[PDB]
Amino acid sequence: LRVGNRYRLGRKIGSGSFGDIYLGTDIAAGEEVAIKLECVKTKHPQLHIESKIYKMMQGGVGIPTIRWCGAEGDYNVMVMELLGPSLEDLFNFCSRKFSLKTVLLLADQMISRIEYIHSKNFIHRDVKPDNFLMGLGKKGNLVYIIDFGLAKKYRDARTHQHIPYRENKNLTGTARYASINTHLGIEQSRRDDLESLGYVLMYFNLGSLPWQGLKAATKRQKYERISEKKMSTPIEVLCKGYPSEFATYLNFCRSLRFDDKPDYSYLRQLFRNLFHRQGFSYDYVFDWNMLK
Amino acid sequence: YTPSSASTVSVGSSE
Ligand SMILES: Nc1ncnc2c1ncn2[C@@H]1O[C@H](COP(=O)(O)OP(=O)(O)O)[C@@H](O)[C@H]1O
Ligand code: NA
Repeated sequence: LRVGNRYRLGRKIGSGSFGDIYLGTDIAAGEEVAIKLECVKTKHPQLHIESKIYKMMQGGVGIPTIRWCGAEGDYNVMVMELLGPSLEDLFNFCSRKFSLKTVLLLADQMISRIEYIHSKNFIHRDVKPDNFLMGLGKKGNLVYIIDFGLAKKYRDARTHQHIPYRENKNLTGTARYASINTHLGIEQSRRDDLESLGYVLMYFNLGSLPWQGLKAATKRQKYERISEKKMSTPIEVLCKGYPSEFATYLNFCRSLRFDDKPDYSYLRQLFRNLFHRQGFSYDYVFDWNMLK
Repeated sequence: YTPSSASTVSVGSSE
């Protein structure tokens, strides 16, 4: 099917919270793209809002390019850069073990992605392995972040006035990776994206988190069991047997005030110092590059 | 009963 003027729709490659992602071709350019479709008739239209957020992010390393936005027959349409597998996909291809070198290569880029988003006045609020994709081709060494479906301003674009503190919020994001503040019903801020990344990094190290597979009768009960397990698992127990930097990182994120500007550069330098003490080189040879 | 995917599904919206 012909979308915009120059895009050809192929097969489905994905489905997130809303719409579906299709392989496409930019017929004019001779380049594969991803095409997100959302039915115009949907109850809660979100694609137009997501495309506005992606457009505010344009210019960032590891932000997918938006090529075209519009509406065609029964669909709202966003055409984007075609990206590669998620970090969850790659984790499965690597038998659910990342080498320390791969985890540190990823940590460096993922802290930078989240910083960049924060610099554009947004928090992501869904930091998880599924929402980071490696690029394709010449972008194969770049970690991209996607899924701005839960993203929101944490400060006025003009004043940089931080949103107010609020409590009794429902859980927003993914239970497995949610900050303790999010579990307690506290408004998400910059610290919560970085705390979530801290759990993603220990998830890669361990192969699973100690609050996975908790039996419960309800979603809310499941979320509360996850909350209780996270709050009762000391960071030094979570991170036992792994370089202290992972524990230092999580202690720093948990110490941040609601409206604190994280020291991104300190957090990157933690991992970078460990990377150097291990004698690793920043050559972007990830575990999955070794797959024969 | 809750499906085991309750822990990994994205919940909420931009609000
Ligand atoms: N640009 C893209 N290139 C390749 N695959 C993508 C792309 N965007 C999304 N996907 C795939 O489709 C799934 C659904 O994405 P979604 O969460 O709707 O994100 P977004 O709205 O940022 O495209 C993702 O988990 C991923 O597997
Ligand atoms: Na590589």
